[PDB]
Amino acid sequence: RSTTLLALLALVLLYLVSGALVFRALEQPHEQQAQRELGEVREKFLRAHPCVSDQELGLLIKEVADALGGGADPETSHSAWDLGSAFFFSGTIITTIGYGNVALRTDAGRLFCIFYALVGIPLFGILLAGVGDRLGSSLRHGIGHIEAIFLKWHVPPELVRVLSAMLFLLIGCLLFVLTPTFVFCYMEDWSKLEAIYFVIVTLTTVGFGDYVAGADPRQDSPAYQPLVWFWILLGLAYFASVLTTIGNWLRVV
Amino acid sequence: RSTTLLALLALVLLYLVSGALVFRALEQPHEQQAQRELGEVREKFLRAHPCVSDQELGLLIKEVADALGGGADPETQSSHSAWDLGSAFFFSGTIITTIGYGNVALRTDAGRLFCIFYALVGIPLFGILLAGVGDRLGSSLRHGIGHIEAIFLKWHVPPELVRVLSAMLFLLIGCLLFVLTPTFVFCYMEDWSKLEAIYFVIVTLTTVGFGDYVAGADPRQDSPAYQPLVWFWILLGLAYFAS
Amino acid sequence: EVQLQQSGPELVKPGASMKTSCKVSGYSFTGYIMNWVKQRHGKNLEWIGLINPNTGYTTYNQKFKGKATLTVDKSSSTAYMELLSLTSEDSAIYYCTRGNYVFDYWGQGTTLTVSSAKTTPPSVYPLAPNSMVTLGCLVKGYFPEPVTVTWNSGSLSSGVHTFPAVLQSDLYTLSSSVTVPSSSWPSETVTCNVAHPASSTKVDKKIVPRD
Amino acid sequence: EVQLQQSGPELVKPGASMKTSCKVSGYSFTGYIMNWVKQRHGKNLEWIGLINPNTGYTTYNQKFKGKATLTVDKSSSTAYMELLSLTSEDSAIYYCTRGNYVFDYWGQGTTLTVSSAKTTPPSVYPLAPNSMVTLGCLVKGYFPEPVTVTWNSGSLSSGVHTFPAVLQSDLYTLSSSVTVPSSSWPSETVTCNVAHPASSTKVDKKIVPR
Amino acid sequence: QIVLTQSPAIMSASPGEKVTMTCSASSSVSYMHWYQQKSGTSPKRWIYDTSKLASGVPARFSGSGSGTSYSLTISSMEAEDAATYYCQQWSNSPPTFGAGAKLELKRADAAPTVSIFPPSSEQLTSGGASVVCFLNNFYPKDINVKWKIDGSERQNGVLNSWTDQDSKDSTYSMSSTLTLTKDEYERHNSYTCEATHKTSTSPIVKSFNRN
Amino acid sequence: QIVLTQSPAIMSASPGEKVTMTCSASSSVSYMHWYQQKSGTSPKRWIYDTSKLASGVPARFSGSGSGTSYSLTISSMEAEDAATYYCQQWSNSPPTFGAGAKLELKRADAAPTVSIFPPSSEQLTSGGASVVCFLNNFYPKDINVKWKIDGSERQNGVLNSWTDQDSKDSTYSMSSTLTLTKDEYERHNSYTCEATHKTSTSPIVKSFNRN
Ligand SMILES: CCCCCCCCCC
Ligand SMILES: [Ca+2]
Ligand SMILES: [Ca+2]
Ligand SMILES: [Ca+2]
Ligand SMILES: [Tl+]
Ligand SMILES: [Tl+]
Ligand SMILES: [Tl+]
Ligand SMILES: [Tl+]
Ligand SMILES: [Tl+]
Ligand SMILES: [Tl+]
Ligand SMILES: [Tl+]
Repeated sequence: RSTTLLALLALVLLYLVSGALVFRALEQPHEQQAQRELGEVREKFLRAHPCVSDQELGLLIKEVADALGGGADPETSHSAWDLGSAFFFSGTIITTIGYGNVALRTDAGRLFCIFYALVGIPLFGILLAGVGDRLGSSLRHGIGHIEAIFLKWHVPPELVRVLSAMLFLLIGCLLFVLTPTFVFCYMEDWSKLEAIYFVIVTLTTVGFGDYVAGADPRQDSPAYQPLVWFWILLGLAYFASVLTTIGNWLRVV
Repeated sequence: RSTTLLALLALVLLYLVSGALVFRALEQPHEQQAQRELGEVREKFLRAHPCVSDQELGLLIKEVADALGGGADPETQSSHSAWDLGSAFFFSGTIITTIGYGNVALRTDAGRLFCIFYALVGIPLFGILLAGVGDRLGSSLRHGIGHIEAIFLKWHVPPELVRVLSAMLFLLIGCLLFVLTPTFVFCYMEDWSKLEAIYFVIVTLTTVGFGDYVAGADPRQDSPAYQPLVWFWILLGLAYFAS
Repeated sequence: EVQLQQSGPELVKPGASMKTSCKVSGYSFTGYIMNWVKQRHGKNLEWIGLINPNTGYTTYNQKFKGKATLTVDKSSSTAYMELLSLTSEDSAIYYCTRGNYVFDYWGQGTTLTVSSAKTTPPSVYPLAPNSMVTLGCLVKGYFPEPVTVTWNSGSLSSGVHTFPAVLQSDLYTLSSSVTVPSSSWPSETVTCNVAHPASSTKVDKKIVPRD
Repeated sequence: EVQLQQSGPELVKPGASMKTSCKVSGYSFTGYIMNWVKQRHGKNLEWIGLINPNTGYTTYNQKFKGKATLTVDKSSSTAYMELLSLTSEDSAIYYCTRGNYVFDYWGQGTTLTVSSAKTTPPSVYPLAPNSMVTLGCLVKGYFPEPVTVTWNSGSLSSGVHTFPAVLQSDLYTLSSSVTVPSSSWPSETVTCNVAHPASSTKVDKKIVPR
Repeated sequence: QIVLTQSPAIMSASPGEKVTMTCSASSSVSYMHWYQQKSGTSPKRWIYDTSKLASGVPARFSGSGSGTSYSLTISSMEAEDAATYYCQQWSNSPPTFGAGAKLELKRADAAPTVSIFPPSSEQLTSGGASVVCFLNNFYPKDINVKWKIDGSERQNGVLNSWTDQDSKDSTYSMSSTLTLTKDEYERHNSYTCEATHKTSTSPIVKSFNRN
Repeated sequence: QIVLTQSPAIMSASPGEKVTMTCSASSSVSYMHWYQQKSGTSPKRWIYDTSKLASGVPARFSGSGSGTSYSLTISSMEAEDAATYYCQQWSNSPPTFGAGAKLELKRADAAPTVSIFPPSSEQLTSGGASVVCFLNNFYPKDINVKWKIDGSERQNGVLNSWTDQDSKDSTYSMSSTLTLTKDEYERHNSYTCEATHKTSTSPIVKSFNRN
């Protein structure tokens, strides 16, 4: 109904405005922290190095910024367009996650990226649907074994279907939300909260890019980097199935 | 079909590896240059400032980089707000659309925590509205097409081709309204190149949302109605790209 | 003992330019940033700019962009300031001072005077009119500063005020008061002695009671 | 004229530690980075680490992390290096040198000797056997370096080599040769004069024919 | 660019009194520095990085503040503390200064000793006529002078000059000089110099008649 | 941990010859520096930033290179150029050195002047017996010594020592010292010292009989 969709627009609109109010309340007070820290770093340096003018240090910081903006990394191995990192980057496209912690610098890069995505995303969506059905099959099949127990306990077949869905997501959650967060906690030296933040920002395909795990491989733990890719793949499909059915429940409502 | 799933996986895999090869070919040389330039800057500074060890300059650069990475600006020493009501509205939009430009980061644990639940509830809610607008937008377009379709059928073009021609027009006009029109708009408004603008448009409507390009983010612009109004486009454009 | 030794006072025509110096000793010249500061007669201090003696790098106050040129001579650990197209608003004291965040050592300053005026000797006029009595000397129409005023060749030195000079149409004027016991005057002569080194002028003026 | 003046040679027991110094003059100490460099007898140069005399900041070669501590005394514009739990592997020449990209001024170096040996005076033995004749002095079983050898109180200075000392079971040995016209010997006496400052030993040895 | 305001620009303290001067910044800075200047000589770094004391400085001085508001304090005034204090900042280039705060010694009030002086004969013969008034050894420094010719007030052609606080008696003195042409002078007969000081509700007035 | 390779590690040049030594880097490097060291004394900065000459250095020296390959060149060898030259880099911390390239003077070949010496009576009485052989003033430096007791070869208790190239004749010299106990010494009669140098295909041999 057009009448109802206008209502829905207005609702969303309120969900946005309400969001805006909260984020502003929580974040505006710290808008400037990074500037403050940069300035502290400058002033601290000047006090330690009498042979440097503020203005000279200024130029250094501009020049550093330009190079970083071109993809330089502070050195004290780190190439974001080596084969492995470029592979990862391509993944971030077709998944639509788009962390963007590394930007394309060339017009050719951008141009190519357009066609790469138009063709890549739907291609990936297909595989994802496929893995979603196959993963859900495996899960629902395993849960079916536990369902056998409930039905013998004379719990109504309607509730058993519900309990299995709860189990369906709860076990997935455990494997694809909880397990990874604990993993990344230890591996990335993030806090639990940072890790869950990352996980969920990732599996929703929001992909802010303030946190990123698997862009580069880790010596002394080879299985890490692939397992992360494997994880994103499996996790996305699990998340997708949840959204389609919760989307499924919602539209009829 | 288990056979096909495995084939598809291998295909994708090849699509990635092929992507990787290309991006590396197109980007690495530029990156390796930047890395060189950073080092040239260091070595130049050392030669001009004997009171500074290489290792000390190293820490400075790391610390500067971290702050810039947090969105500090090299130019000034310290008015406009990235979390004013309009930009916060925009930011929320970037979540539920799953676009996630991320050119402004949440700094607080509360911000992050809230953001999690805001999205879990917000994205499906938005998906619903999007389906709704998708059907309604296509309906209105299809109705408008019908009147011009009457002309083709009288011109004795087969009804099968008239359906094809209309689809061409259907997408071409949508494309015109949601791809071409915006790109030309942003070209002039953001001082981007045509290629930058299309890049932005598409990165956006695909919901990739890199965040290298963001309309209205520019600090200098006196453009309050601009940034939410662009979201009006984003809404309509997304529902139409869903097709 | 760090020391910044500035060159002497300078007096130049409007339009002309001028160069002044600041020789450092007691530390290594090239290790620290040099600044220059302007202070127009006893007012706010103005940062002119800085130079990094080691790198040659200079920045300037926007106010002084076209006006001032900073240079150094590394070998003689000396800093220079040149001021251009001088106008009367440039007359002031200029300091060199060291620092890149606070100014921790300053030169003794140098006084610049910009003026079309020619060396002119002063007219000295006596000021004659209770136990105490006050007499005076008006010293007007001299250029340039300074003049020296003493009383009875300086044997009369307590009870004396000499007031600051002031500019009146390009020339200086001041007066000096002396207070003495009225038993002393006019029983005893009082003469004010005025010297103007710039014109090699020495003048003595006896204060005589109005007829 | 910039100058880095290091402290003298040092001789210490295995296990002990040792501190050595480098005083600068001709420039401002705190304006430049100080480094230290190891050179084990006449071989590759090894950067040990650096200190920023103004900030106190130090970094080290990973090789030397636990071995070496750099410090400075700003007031006396002097740099110090301390070396810990010394073994014979540490016996070398150590330089202080200035620079943050090239090492433009170096101290004259200091020699560290790690050894259990006690001050011992040398035994001096003559070496006696054509137009020329070669005679010698064997100087053995002394510690520590150096000794000095002259001939006829320096009246014979051409035709003379003193060979490098070498370690023989924890003590030093060298010899000195001198070549003279055979009409001169033994018609005229030849004596080698050996000094070992460390033991206050001064010895003359006449070369007598077999 | 950042503006520093020190207010009041003048203040005064008896010895033993606690003194506080403030420096407010147009926008926030991380550190404030202060200089002490005595007439005749260059400024001295006094306090830097907000609350660090320079070498020579006695403990009775302290500094504090943050963001946009900073202060310099003397726990107990002394005589040698009389000076002008300036604040300055370099958290943003270019560095800038406060306009300075002059700190004078307080003392018992003193009325001006006033004296008026007619033009000398010597001056008159050259066609000029300066009438001079000395207001000597008074406190505090706030004072007003008014000139009257034949009872009618005159403000044009008047020039004033104040001394610094006297270093021994802590008083001030000033001269006021009415400069006229001989013509204007000879047209009138009564000349009066009129001083308004805190020490009396009724002006102090010295006069003379040309004849 | 960038690695610098100077190869060969030894080389020799006649005077007038052009000399070139190279320094290759394990990975790219923006500047190379070179030091000159003469035995007995510390290194001297010789060339820095790849091709800049230090103050003392004569013009016959030059430097060049880029990326991963750098070189030091002498246009025309001279005597005082004999030294060890080291390359070093600081485009990455930590700085590192080449292992150095030793440059000796070439000259006409010279056969060793050989001398053997029997144990002194003085030494024998104390129970030791050192037999000494001098191989003097030869070139080039490659040389081999063999000891024989009663015609049979002995290679235990032998110690060798080489001089640096002589500064005036460019020769080398070495000592070989057979140290025995008096016991072992008195058991045999013929002692021979045998030198193999490239100047002759047939060894040079000096001997003596204990008798
Ligand atoms: C993954 C969440 C967003 C839905 C997939 C992208 C479809 C938008 C049009 C390309
Ligand atoms: Ca990089
Ligand atoms: Ca990589
Ligand atoms: Ca010692
Ligand atoms: Tl953690
Ligand atoms: Tl997305
Ligand atoms: Tl995204
Ligand atoms: Tl994104
Ligand atoms: Tl992003
Ligand atoms: Tl970013
Ligand atoms: Tl444009």
